[PDB]
Amino acid sequence: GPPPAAVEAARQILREAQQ
Amino acid sequence: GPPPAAVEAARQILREAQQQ
Amino acid sequence: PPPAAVEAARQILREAQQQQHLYSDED
Amino acid sequence: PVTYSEPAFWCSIAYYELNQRVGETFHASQPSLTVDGFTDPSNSERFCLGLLSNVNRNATVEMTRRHIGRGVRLYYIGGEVFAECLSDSAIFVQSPNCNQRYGWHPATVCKIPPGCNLKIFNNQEFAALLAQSVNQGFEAVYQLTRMCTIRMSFVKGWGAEYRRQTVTSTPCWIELHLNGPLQWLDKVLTQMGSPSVRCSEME
Amino acid sequence: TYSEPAFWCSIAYYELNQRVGETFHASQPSLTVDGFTDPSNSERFCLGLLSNVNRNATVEMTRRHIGRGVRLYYIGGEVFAECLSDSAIFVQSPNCNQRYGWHPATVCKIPPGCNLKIFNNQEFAALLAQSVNQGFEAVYQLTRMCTIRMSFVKGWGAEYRRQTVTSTPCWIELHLNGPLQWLDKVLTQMGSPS
Amino acid sequence: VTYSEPAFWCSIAYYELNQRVGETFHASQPSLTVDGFTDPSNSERFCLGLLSNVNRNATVEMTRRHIGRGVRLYYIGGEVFAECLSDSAIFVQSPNCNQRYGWHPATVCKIPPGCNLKIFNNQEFAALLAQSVNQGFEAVYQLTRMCTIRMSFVKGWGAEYRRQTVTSTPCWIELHLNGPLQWLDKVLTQMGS
Repeated sequence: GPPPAAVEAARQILREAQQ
Repeated sequence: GPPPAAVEAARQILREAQQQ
Repeated sequence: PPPAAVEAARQILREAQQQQHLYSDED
Repeated sequence: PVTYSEPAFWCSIAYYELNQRVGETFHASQPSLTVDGFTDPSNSERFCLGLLSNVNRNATVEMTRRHIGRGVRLYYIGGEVFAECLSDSAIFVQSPNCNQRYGWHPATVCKIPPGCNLKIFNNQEFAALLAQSVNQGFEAVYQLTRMCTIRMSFVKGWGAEYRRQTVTSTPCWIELHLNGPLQWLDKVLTQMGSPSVRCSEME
Repeated sequence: TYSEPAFWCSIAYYELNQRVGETFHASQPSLTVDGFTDPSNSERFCLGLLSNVNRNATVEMTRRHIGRGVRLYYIGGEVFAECLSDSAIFVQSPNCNQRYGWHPATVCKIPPGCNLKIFNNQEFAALLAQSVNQGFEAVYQLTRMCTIRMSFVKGWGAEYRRQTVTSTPCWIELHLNGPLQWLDKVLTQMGSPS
Repeated sequence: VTYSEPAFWCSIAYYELNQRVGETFHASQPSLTVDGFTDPSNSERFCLGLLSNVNRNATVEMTRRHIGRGVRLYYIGGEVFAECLSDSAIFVQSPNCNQRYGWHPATVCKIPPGCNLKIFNNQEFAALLAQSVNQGFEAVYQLTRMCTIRMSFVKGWGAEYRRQTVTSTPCWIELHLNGPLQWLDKVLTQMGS
């Protein structure tokens, strides 16, 4: 599957872009 | 033209150059 | 050789030696 | 852990004539800037293309450069980037982020007529695509580099039914890099591993 | 809005048709462009450190002869070039050419130890004011007056086998920022293409 | 003529094939990495993955995907080192390194993943500079070549490879060592001829 660290990094960026 | 502001801008530059 | 060039190179040699013996160099 | 710091410049802009880079790269610090066809070398909010030299330049490029005039205003507000055509001639924008947004072919070139404006980039949409691309693998994330670049031609269109079929056939064009998005991409791409097949040193 | 240019000129170096190295920006009235190697003097543009993996034997030989090079200096509204090199330099300055009644493309030799006034700001400003009355194109073409090109060692034009500056092995292109900003103040007021 | 200490210990220019790509990077800290990623704003990282070149070919595109963690370059105690952090090798042409070990000056040395190499020693350059003074203007003038180091990612070049010159490699960098260059200027300006 995908690398969980990359998923988490992308998740934090999506949060930052929402803020 | 030329537009009045272009003539004015060039006039000020010529004065600045002459003082220099 | 031109003496000003020998003197420049002499000071550079000194500086290069100092670089190999900084006070913080433990090894 | 790698350190990250906020970009001092939200974008960089490189100018080209045909296939040739012309002039130094411009770096924008304030939220709004103009790229125009005039000649001030010293305004940090104006990238003035008229002073840039190209001893090799042909007649079509010279003629086209006289029409840039007031050019394009580029501005970054609330996570979005806009381009407003101040020139009396249209500008033509290839924004992969717009093309994704509207379901257009990735190479689509969108005209901005004089007086009009286009949202050329939305940060949230980019971040959403970045997260979706992780699940598709290294190559899908690596390809997002292209999303962080927008190319714009002054005066002349290219693509589709235009005679010019590639940006390097247009006489006067700019390439914008969006630094915020590039840094976000770096944070993800550095966690995506390597390509699946290795690369020989000899081939 | 305008602010005084922090740098009076910028200089780009070329070998034949290829840009070589970064653009140099000058902030003090005098600078030298030389063939030596200091990367870190704000008043010397040292061409001898610049690399070009594509350079040919003619360029390598020319670079050996740049030497002390050219001193370029800006005093009292005028710009001067002095040949410090033991080989000549060759200057194409349309502002200088117009002053002497020469063809705009004239390339003037400056032999070792000689100098030439390559620009006069008052002549440019007078031409700019005259050009406004002649229309947009006349003002736009004045961008060419703000660029001066110079070759080391090898001439070009007229009698020479080399007919363009891009055929010379080592040359520089100077932009004069003060004249460019003056030109902007007028060009931006001349009126839009419609 | 007066001198001031270089603000940057090196500058680095990237190339694809025979063409410069992107702006020159200037290193302001002792260690930096040149890598295949995309941060524009770290003064210790020259990220080549963000640099554009429309119409680059498939071989350059492929090589760029394998730069990865790239090379760590660092300067300490008068010496410069290169460490291959990439999962692909890097190939270094440093005349200072080649002379120290007795190899031909144009030798290209492979640094495999995880390995390092001392690519420059300032003292050996200073000794060679002082020796060259006694040999004449030309001997000193040629030492500019010692102050530049070329390195390719992924693809070898030179006598051992089909690729003959560095300009046939898809991704390479050229380092200028500013301290040595200024030292050379202090001597060369006094040599005459």
